[PDB]
Amino acid sequence: KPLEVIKIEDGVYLHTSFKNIEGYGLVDSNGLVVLDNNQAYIIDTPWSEEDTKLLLSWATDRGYQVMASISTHSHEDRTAGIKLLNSKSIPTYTSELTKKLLAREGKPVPTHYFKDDEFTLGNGLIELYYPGAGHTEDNIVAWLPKSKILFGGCLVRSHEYEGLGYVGDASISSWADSIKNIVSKKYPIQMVVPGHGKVGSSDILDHTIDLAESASN
Amino acid sequence: KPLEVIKIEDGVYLHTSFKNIEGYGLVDSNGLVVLDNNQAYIIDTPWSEEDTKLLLSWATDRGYQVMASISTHSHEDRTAGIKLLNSKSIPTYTSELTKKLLAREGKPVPTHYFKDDEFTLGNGLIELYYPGAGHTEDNIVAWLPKSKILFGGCLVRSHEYEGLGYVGDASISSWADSIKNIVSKKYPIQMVVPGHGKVGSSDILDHTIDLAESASN
Ligand SMILES: [Ca+2]
Ligand SMILES: [Zn+2]
Ligand SMILES: [Zn+2]
Repeated sequence: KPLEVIKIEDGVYLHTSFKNIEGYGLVDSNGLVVLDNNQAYIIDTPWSEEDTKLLLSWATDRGYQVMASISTHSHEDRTAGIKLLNSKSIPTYTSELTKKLLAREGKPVPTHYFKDDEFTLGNGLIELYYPGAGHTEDNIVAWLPKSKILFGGCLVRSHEYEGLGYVGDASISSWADSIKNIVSKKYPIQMVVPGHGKVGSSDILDHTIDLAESASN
Repeated sequence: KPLEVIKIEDGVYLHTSFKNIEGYGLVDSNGLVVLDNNQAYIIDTPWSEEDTKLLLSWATDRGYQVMASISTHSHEDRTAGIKLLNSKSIPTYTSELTKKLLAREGKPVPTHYFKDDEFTLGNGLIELYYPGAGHTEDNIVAWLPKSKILFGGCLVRSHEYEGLGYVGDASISSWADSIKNIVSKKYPIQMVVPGHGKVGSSDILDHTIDLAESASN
């Protein structure tokens, strides 16, 4: 089931990738395309090279110039399209840690990376922040000042999950602290976009804190 | 986690393998190892070829001889190990339809197949039967009389669930009538094994019928 792209705010589109996993069923994966006039920025690649191809087609069929992607942590559902973007000379970004994690796992690396706990993509359009470990040791979040959207990636859990998801790379006892660090930014959050599941409100943060503290206990 | 095998009756061992990551996390999937003396029959392979190897190694380290496997539908959670067993000259069985389906999606095929709605494996150790399309167009069930244990695969759910999993390759249209047949066999059921989740009892079945209206309505 191929890639779906839908407008969720002015200049912000939710892109959703799917798999049919035999034995489980339908799973989805979210990222964003953020536009700045005709420039397009990808927050997380679709889950596969093929769906990453469809996302670029989506952009070029609309005449958008894809300027860069940013991936929120090293897992395959965040980075599967980095290699294809690299072959198209489209700058790809992760944090330094995510990049070095990919490199260690023998995966394609972004051509660019950022060193501090905060960075910007699109010259202020996208604010990135590392709040601490949770879902992974390297997970970062993206704040969109204009649309008032926090892309939480997998550090956040949508309202239809009651588990933290895959925790083999997780720091469960760190996670709730890391969400509080996001809370401390006092972002005027209108919408939180999780890496999987439905978009919700700032409520998603509290729901994630509950999940983490309960798992940590 | 790697493979888990645990005795659930005399000469029967529930084997559980685990598929990872997703937005969901760990999911289990069950098959059985059935022993007649030192002769072992596998009902459903593990979910990867790596976990299949371990199930075999598990078998061989105990000086059991693996006689055959049977997969209960074409799905990878039922059939992923078929490639491996073939390479060990261990007979692999499915229904004739399941083999053609496997062939049809270009997947490894069993070396053996039965053609009618029923077939028995291992001098009465296992009876197989095709009750109709449900979970998939091709799913079958297996029954053990000595250990009084039913393996239902994904044609049945697990009380710990109220859903059904993927229903696109399915026929909820057919499902309900694909499962008013198993109780009529009048197996003395001590134990019922779904393809996913906790081992249950003969309370496990009826369940699946009302779940198959939920989507048929
Ligand atoms: Ca990237
Ligand atoms: Zn992840
Ligand atoms: Zn199935």
